[PDB]
Amino acid sequence: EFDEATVQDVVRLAGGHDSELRELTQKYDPAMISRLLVAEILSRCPPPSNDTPVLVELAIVHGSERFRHFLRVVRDSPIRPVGADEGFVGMLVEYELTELLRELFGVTHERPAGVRGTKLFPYLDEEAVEQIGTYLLAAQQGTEAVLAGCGSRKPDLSELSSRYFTPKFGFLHWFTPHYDRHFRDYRNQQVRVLEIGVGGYKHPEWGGGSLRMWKSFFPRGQIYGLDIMDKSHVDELRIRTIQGDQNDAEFLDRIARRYGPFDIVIDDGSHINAHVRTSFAALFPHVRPGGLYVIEDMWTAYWPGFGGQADPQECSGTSLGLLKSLIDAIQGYVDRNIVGLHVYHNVAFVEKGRNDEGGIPTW
Amino acid sequence: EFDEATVQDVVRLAGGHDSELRELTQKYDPAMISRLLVAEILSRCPPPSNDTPVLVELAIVHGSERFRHFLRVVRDSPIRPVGADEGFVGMLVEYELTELLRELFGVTHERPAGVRGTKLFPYLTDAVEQIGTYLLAAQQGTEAVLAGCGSRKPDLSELSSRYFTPKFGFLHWFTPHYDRHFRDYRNQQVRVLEIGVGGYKHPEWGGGSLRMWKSFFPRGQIYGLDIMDKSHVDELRIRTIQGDQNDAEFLDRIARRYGPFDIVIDDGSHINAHVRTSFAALFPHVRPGGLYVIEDMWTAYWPGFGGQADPQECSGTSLGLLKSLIDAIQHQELPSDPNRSPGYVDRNIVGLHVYHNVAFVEKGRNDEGGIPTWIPRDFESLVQASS
Amino acid sequence: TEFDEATVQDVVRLAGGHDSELRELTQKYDPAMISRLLVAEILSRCPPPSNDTPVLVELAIVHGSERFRHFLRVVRDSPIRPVGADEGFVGMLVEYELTELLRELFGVTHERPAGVRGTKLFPYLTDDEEAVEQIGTYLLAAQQGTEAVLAGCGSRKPDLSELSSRYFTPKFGFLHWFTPHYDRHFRDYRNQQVRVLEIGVGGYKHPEWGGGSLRMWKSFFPRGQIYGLDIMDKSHVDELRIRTIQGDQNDAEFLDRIARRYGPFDIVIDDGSHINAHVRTSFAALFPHVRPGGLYVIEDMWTAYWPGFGGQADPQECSGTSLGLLKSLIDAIQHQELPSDPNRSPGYVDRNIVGLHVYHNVAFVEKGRNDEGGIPTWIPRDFESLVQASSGG
Amino acid sequence: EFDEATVQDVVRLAGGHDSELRELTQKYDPAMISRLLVAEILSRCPPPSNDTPVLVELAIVHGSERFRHFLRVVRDSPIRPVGADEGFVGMLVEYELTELLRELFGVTHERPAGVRGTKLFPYLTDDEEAVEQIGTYLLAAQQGTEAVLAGCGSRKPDLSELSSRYFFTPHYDRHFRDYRNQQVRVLEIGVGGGSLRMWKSFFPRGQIYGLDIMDKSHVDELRIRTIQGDQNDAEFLDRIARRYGPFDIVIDDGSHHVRTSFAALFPHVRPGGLYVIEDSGTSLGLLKSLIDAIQHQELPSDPNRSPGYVDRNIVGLHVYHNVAFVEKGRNDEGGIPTWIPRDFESLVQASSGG
Ligand SMILES: Nc1ncnc2c1ncn2[C@@H]1O[C@H](CSCC[C@H](N)C(=O)O)[C@@H](O)[C@H]1O
Ligand SMILES: Nc1ncnc2c1ncn2[C@@H]1O[C@H](CSCC[C@H](N)C(=O)O)[C@@H](O)[C@H]1O
Ligand SMILES: Nc1ncnc2c1ncn2[C@@H]1O[C@H](CSCC[C@H](N)C(=O)O)[C@@H](O)[C@H]1O
Ligand SMILES: [Mg+2]
Ligand SMILES: [Mg+2]
Ligand SMILES: [Mg+2]
Repeated sequence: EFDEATVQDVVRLAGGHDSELRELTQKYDPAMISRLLVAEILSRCPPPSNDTPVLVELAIVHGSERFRHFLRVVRDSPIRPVGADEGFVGMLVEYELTELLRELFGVTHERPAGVRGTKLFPYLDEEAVEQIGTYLLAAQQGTEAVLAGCGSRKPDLSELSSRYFTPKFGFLHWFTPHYDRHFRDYRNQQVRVLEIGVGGYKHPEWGGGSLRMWKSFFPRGQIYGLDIMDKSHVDELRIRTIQGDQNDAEFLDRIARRYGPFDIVIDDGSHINAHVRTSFAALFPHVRPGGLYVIEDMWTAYWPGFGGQADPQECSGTSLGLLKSLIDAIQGYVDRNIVGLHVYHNVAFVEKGRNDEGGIPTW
Repeated sequence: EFDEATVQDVVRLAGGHDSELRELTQKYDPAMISRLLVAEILSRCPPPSNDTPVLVELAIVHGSERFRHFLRVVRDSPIRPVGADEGFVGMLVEYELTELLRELFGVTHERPAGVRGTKLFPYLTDAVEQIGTYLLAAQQGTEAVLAGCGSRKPDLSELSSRYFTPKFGFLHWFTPHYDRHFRDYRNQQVRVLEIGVGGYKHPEWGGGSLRMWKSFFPRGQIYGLDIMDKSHVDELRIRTIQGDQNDAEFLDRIARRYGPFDIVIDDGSHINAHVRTSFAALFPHVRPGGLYVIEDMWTAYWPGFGGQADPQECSGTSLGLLKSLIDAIQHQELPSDPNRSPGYVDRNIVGLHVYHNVAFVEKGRNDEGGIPTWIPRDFESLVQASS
Repeated sequence: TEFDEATVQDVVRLAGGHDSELRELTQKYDPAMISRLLVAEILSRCPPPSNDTPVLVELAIVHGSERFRHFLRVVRDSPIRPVGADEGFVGMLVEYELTELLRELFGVTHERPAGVRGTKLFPYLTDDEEAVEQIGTYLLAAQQGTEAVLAGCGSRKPDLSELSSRYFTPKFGFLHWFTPHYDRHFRDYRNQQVRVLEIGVGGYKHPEWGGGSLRMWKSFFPRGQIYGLDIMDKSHVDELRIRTIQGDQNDAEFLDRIARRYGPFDIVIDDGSHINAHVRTSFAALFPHVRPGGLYVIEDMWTAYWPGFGGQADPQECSGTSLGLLKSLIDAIQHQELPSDPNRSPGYVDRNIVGLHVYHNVAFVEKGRNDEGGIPTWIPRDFESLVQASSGG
Repeated sequence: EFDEATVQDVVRLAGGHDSELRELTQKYDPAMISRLLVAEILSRCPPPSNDTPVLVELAIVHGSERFRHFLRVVRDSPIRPVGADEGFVGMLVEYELTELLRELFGVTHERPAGVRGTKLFPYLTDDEEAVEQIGTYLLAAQQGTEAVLAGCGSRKPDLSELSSRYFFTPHYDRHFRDYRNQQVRVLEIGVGGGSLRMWKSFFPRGQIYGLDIMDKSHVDELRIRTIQGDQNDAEFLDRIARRYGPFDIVIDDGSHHVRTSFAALFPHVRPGGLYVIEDSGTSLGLLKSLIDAIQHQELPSDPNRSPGYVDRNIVGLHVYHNVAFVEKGRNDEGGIPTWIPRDFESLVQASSGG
């Protein structure tokens, strides 16, 4: 329900100083921004762990206005807003709108206190005693889950991998600690991230796990997912899917001009060797200086059914032949703009930037 | 179970270089060390999220020996060892003994790969229906076990929920302050004393915060003091001690036995006199560069805890102590006096951090020197001297 | 001089954005003027050179078809300054895209070990008989000169203690040992477009001395604006990102005026008169103008023990001292734990302090919403009752 | 001057808790330890900036013992021990012996205060004659103390500054800095011994080894041992690696062989360590093959072929301009399972649910 350009503008202004936050809250309706922040919060919350269901009241305040959201918190259900009559309110959490903007989407130092207000058992007589023993722990656990969603603490990619049912870590692959190392320093930037391959293939429901992972990892980011199949059902706040073929260089240049430039591009697509090579040539020019191009699953370089060759020395048309040529380049556009190559099992990271430093007179 | 002196020695040696790791494995029976590491791993694992129970085989290798442990992993149950046949084995995880020691108890950089070997569905003969049933569960179960085989910093706020301790989420909001002050100690072989194990007179309750410090400090030894017997809490790297925090003689005995402490935390009776007695007796047993923490100063204002409703009538309160520490930090700035001489606390405090219901005191040599004589002692004279 | 304050701040704001903001910037402003602004910043940012032999480092700032060339004369004991192309031996050519230099100096960015610039050693050296002797003469000087210039072209965190000895301030080394505390408390703000107000510019009555600490904060906060308040005139200290203000720190109405004009502040430092009344007046007047999550800093609380600054020799008679203030802030932090009273109303400070850090001669006060809630009435208010209510039988 | 085995033991013990620090100081003469710590300090000190020559007295206390060292600190001159009457004492710095051990060689958090005592102008008496010196020795005593206290800790240095001081580096910093609190063993092949001093400075708890064909025993100092021999003799390389290793880091300068030293020395890099190749067509070929080594578990199964040592032991490769970093570790994650299809269309069908 939120305009993408608007969300991007809110995130841009949130990263600013007091004048930008003020500009933000005058440019847009506060009620609308509050709804946007709650939608963000609900996606950021970890899974609840309390057995007894509780409500956490989230009050967002701007000037004279008070926007109240009653959140149902119980294990095995995602946190959702419900009516005030639908359960026991264990906690009231109050935020100033601009403070919540800073905590969610700002460029901020860590703030261990003073970001909000809290009032325990806010509407609590007869049962006064009995109510404590039933909801005390559940309210502690419910509140912790909501407050976790109200900030920008760095999550654990390996855990997100299990949570969003993506195979980046835990069975087939062990990519996430490499992703963490290469990606974590970008987290306060308003990144644009493009992943080739949303997941689920031709099945009408599956896919998007890795997109949800990047959204969670990059609190200020916009995530784009390209897939040959329609993935419109995956789209949500800060996640856009695009339908098209990674093997169409012209089309890639087109979407890169509309949505770029990209801080990060990830290839987890078809895994056809020619596709990997086409996508790189087409998209590497659209990676920002200081940005990254990632290729997953180079294993197909050894398999003819993906356009590979079993003989590792026959690498001329494979993803590994590309990586090998990137080594030559480091020591054409690509040649002039690569400063680093990181290779791990089934994943490689390419660092973009002018390869122009340390020049000497050849004589 | 496992002898405390031995556990501490293992951790000491595991923090060294190759020669220390070799000394370790030659000094102790490899089989015993493996059981120790598995006990540690069991407490270290996060709660699993897989609905279908799986086994993760952990194989620990040393020389020609191979120690096999089968861990049952399922949501809502603690991870536990079982026999080989007591489930479907979704993953084989293999460690060299010395590598697992480094990963659990070592002083080590982050290692994103190469610390172990993995074999998915290790005993599956090619198997179809088994994929549908177990792939996701194997992935999630392995993820939980592997988290327990490393030293990744946990979230104290989350641990508070998990271990049922009031440090964060309802009554209190301490954990982010603890994180800031404590996280830089995590690669040290810390000794942590908390006064107040929890549960009071209840026969089973308590120890949540001790379990929390154990998780946070992968190389630490945790001690918990309580007036009530808390022997049921004791586990690897956690010892409870029965005694009275208001008994200075006893505190000194246990400090000599188990100290010196890098960290002391008072979360005890919250009687103002007790807080002051414990601080005076235990502050000398805090290491230089260490911390003394006082929780729940709220009782300063409450007579039923020895406090006073008037914040100015603070001479016997925990806040009165904290206020006096400010003067202690500044003590070298007092005008010259041949009669007066600085006390132990004066000479040994270099920082005070006060937050709502929690305060951190930095132990260290307070000997920077006061403002020299030649700097004028009135405003006007200072202005004319600096021009 | 040429660089309007609102312009500098706008440049810094846009530099912190993504590609669309960097493009917006270079379209909003003349690329040549921006390039001049960046060079002015770079000259202030460079460390002292160590090379004995003077070299030229050519900094070329490229934007589209335009190439803005600056020849920087670099030598030990002299401030790096622009000279003519022919006024030395060019040891190194350093080349930046305009938008890339903007990101590096004023942006919010991850560490980039490579790929931010191009360099060419001895760019104009002709293959001659003199060339061999010229390489012997200039090789070391070229690398040392380049190091000094490259350090000024980035936002790498400086050592605070080093900046103390460089700009001649007593924050560390002899009288005081403040810098490691300042580093601990200030380093997490370095990404932000901070506004920092320091009361007490330095130099006192002397018409030349002072500004040392202000230059220290400018260097430490790459994206910041620094304000210095002093009763005396300090107009000579003013430079890019540093403004001085003339006035009394003990005049509350004036403080509220300047805070409304230049605030709100992420950080306020009191290093002024050290008069006990002045510290108290300033805190009450300026604390409301510290941003939530910001810091109020008090230096030199040693004068609290001395009548000549309105202090008292007896530490117990602290009602009017800076130490008395710090003591009361502990109660302010704890105020929600007070027994309820209909007539008592929590004050502004009560509601807005969330932390206090006290070190020898320096204290840091954390501004934020103090509204965690006090211990509920239904928690027993005596130890024996607590034991009973917590033992479940 | 100081026995190598002893230095390593001191460093090992200093990295422990209280019981190790006490064991250290009861195992060795405190006077000797003090002299070792001073030697270390002098090598860690940055170049002084003060024009006026001043003395900094470093006093090291252990029980009844008090070891007093007067250090002349002047611009354009290295800091050295002198007598008390060889200048003006502008500052007395005092450390507990165990505290100095921790600060220099310990595994410790950053401690912004309370690690020492300091007394400015510790011997200046009277008032009328004192004013004269205060004006001339104030600025110098601040700059002189700064330089000494800088050498008294384990703060990370700037490799770029070190590279000029001892007559590219940002990549070294990236990959090396996480090792700094470990008692590392670093071997550099190809040795003036400027770069060995750089690594000594960068790794405060480290032992550095430099191999060269020339005799470079004049480069040897605390925590730096040079080794003479042939780097093309693979047996020799294996021999010295067993003797002095295993190595957390090996640095191989290929410009002045690389395949030979890599094959011989890679097995002696610790798991989780680094093999570094600086600079040339034979170097590049090796780097490219290391990609296949990383990916070796993805090869189609072959009974006649079995993975080599390198295949099983490389887990990462980082290539930059003129330098590459190879990560040693167990490469045993498992290849893609047989039951995953080996052509695109079959893969699409098998993971589309219907
Ligand atoms: N030629 C092509 N162009 C674009 N997408 C393609 C393609 N061929 C296959 N794909 C898509 O690439 C996806 C590979 S699976 C991606 C997995 C996902 N990144 C995750 O981690 O969960 C499939 O969904 C498939 O539909
Ligand atoms: N005089 C005394 N000496 C030691 N412990 C005491 C004491 N009086 C009370 N206690 C103990 O202090 C504890 C307070 S509750 C401690 C809670 C625990 N730290 C947690 O965070 O979960 C109770 O277990 C009580 O038995
Ligand atoms: N009432 C008042 N209001 C504002 N400034 C005052 C003042 N009384 C004194 N000052 C100024 O405060 C300064 C104290 S010295 C400041 C030192 C400087 N902050 C540094 O660290 O380098 C003097 O320059 C003096 O002119
Ligand atoms: Mg993949
Ligand atoms: Mg408590
Ligand atoms: Mg001062």
